[PDB]
Amino acid sequence: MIIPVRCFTCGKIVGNKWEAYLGLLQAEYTEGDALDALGLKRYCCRRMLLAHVDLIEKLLNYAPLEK
Amino acid sequence: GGLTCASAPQGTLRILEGPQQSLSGSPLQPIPASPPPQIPPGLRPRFCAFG
Ligand SMILES: [Zn+2]
Repeated sequence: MIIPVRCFTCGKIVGNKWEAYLGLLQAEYTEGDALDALGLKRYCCRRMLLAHVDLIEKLLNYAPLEK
Repeated sequence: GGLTCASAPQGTLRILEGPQQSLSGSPLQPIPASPPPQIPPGLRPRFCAFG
């Protein structure tokens, strides 16, 4: 839904790296290079951001007040 | 117009359309096989051991 605060396996803070990851991928990096530029060295950290499906932007199209 | 009974017929002609086979009988045109998975180029060791 929303980016997890910590990695599940080790407790590395990964929640502050989602917008940086999207800005690196829009700047035409490879996903492996974009995960290197964030310092995600263990693949436990690296699947937390690689495989994240961000359902909150789809879930906020139904935003109620529309005002 | 007496409409007498005539004799028995000799045979039978039968007209029907024939299909065209200049197209078929050609070498077959199958769907091309999808490639087997090939390793991507530019794979490097990204993880270096700590310390
Ligand atoms: Zn981790």
